[PDB]
Amino acid sequence: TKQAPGVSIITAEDIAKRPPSNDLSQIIRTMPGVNLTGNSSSGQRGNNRQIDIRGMGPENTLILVDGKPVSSRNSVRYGWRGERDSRGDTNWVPADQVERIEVIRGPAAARYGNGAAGGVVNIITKQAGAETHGNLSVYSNFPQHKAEGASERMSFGLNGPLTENLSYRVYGNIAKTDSDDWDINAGHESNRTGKQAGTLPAGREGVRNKDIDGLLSWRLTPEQTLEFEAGFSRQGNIYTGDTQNTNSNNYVKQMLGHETNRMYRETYSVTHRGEWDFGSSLAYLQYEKTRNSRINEGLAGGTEGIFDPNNAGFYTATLRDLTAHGEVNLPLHLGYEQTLTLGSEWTEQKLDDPSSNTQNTEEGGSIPGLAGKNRSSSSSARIFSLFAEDNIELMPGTMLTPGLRWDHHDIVGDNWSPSLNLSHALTERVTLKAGIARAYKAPNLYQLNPDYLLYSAGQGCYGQSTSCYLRGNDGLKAETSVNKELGIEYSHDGLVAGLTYFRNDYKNKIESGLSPVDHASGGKGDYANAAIYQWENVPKAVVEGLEGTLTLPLADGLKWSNNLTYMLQSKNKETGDVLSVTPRYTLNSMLDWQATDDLSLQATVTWYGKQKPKKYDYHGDRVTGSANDQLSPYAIAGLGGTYRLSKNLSLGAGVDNLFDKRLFRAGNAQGVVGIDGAGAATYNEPGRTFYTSLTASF
Ligand SMILES: O=C(N[C@H]1COC(=O)[C@@H](NC(=O)c2cccc(O)c2O)COC(=O)[C@@H](NC(=O)c2cccc(O)c2O)COC1=O)c1cccc(O)c1O
Ligand SMILES: [Fe+3]
Repeated sequence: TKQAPGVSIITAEDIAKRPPSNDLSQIIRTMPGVNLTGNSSSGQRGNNRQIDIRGMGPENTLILVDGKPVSSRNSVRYGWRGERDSRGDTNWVPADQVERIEVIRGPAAARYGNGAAGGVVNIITKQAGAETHGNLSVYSNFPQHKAEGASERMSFGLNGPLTENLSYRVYGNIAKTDSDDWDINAGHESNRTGKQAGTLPAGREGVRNKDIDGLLSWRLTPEQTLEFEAGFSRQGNIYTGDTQNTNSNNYVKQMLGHETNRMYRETYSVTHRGEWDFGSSLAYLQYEKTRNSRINEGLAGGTEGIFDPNNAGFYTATLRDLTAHGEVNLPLHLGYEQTLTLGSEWTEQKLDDPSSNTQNTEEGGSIPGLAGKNRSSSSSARIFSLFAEDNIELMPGTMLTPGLRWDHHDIVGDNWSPSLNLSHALTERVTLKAGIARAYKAPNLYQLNPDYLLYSAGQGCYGQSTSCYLRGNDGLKAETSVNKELGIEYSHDGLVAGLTYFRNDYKNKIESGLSPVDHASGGKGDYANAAIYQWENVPKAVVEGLEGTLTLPLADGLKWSNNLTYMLQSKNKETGDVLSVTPRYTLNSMLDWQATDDLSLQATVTWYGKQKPKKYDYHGDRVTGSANDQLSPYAIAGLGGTYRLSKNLSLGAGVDNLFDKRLFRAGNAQGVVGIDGAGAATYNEPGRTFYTSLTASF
């Protein structure tokens, strides 16, 4: 099946029948347990939603490509409210060159370590065969409303041998998603008066992609395989007015329709793969270098995350990420039949950010231990990791899998992430799964850095209206989560029915602090001697919910599939406010008709449950008026087909959002001075959209 308890596979065939515009988040998000959310509840950068597993937020969703981490979003400033001006890390690999996507949720994911507390998404690429194969894929959509940005996508692939013991695979992608019109939210915006009269919450950012990958596989012996690959990708945006607080100035307007951020992502990887009688061996070296070039933004209050007109022009943040991994796999014949895996991991994150550490102390007064100008640009962390998995068969059908992961973070210290996963054949048709693990989150290099300094004159300060600083804190503990899950699945002759309960107990969630630790000295007028908050560890939080799947073969030619997410609870146990904003539930429903040998037809519906905003503003006080707005449940329906013209040529065509259900970003969730809040109404849902596709392959 494509759905076991805790796990989902998306195949190449699935990608082709529900083609994504551009980014894979579109299809990844239809798996059980998966939402498309921001990281916290501000609604800041709310059209920049990313993959969330079990409401643990997208910082706790680890993206791999062929088992190798993507860290590129770690190059974008992490803001006061736990959001980056980032589109996330699911748009580096082009849809049509993906063989399959693996989603691993909760206790089964903890064994991957740092940032898998929600889960792992592993995007797997198509590889060389015994012969040469290749493809040319093109997709083009056509929105009903011209405001909304159309998408165009062209990707090739080409793989095969060179010698009897040398293989290669290459691909390249060129794609563009046009931005929404600067004015798409006009007449839908929250009430904006005084200085902020005229301001707009923005529609979806556009992006231009250029992806090129080369791989050489070398199997110099029957038992021994050696892979070298390099990756070059480039995303440039099309700016449509997006700003942290939905405030505007003249620089912002100058940049409507222009590239204001570019990400270059370069990966080189060496991978050796061993298979001999004693068992299996795998080790890799990845060097990921990300250049995040964007227009300077301010770091104070309502100037946080708007283009700074006094310091016009681009800066470039640089992320050098180094990953090396070793594992072996030992069949053991013992008093119980089992398979043992032993592994080290080593990672280094260097971050050079020439912008984020430039907030100065002239207004709020100076901060003992923090230089007011020319602070370091530099951050780094090394994690060393050892782990073993023991995959024990107690009696045929049953598996017990205990694993220990230990990590040395060179700042935060030692972490112990133990795990245990049971699966039980009760019947040849019914399987019970239970799992309890403690997953791991190392603080990000922004949270961790005492040189990283934000300021507010009050409006953003917890439990007061006075000026305050927020400061990085190298004293922070790692976030840990005891991810529990209990689940049952019936499977027999493509009849699949399964339901999982999950509870993640969340300890030391890192977040802008609630109490001043200190007070600065000096500065100007009423703002002088500002309060100092740090990034704190929140003692306790909880997420809880249900994952369901049901697959019925109506007839031979015809398959009815459903995936269900239901979010029971999401609670910061300190403040009692929500962690994420998700829909209460999500049901994805596909009907797949194999109408002919050659013609396949697809109907889909997605139902989103109610969405409620945060109860408390940045002060910790209760929000009022349009800050309380909720989004009603709504559904999006679609038809598509694929008509195979030959072994060499297939055509696709369809319609997303048949009944043109549309939603509009009204702004951020809470009121500020002159900008009423928009509650849960923080993103744009696109309208009816026709799409066509063509795939030629040998
Ligand atoms: O969303 C926030 N602002 C809005 C709304 O804020 C306002 O409209 C005013 N604002 C306050 O009255 C305020 C009264 C008491 C305390 C304030 O902080 C006020 O801002 C004026 O500030 C501004 O116009 C700008 N602002 C600064 O230049 C600033 C410079 C340095 C330091 C600042 O604090 C600044 O605001 C932009 O502010 C905005 O657009 C916002 C969020 C998070 C934290 C904030 O502080 C925000 O203000
Ligand atoms: Fe302010």
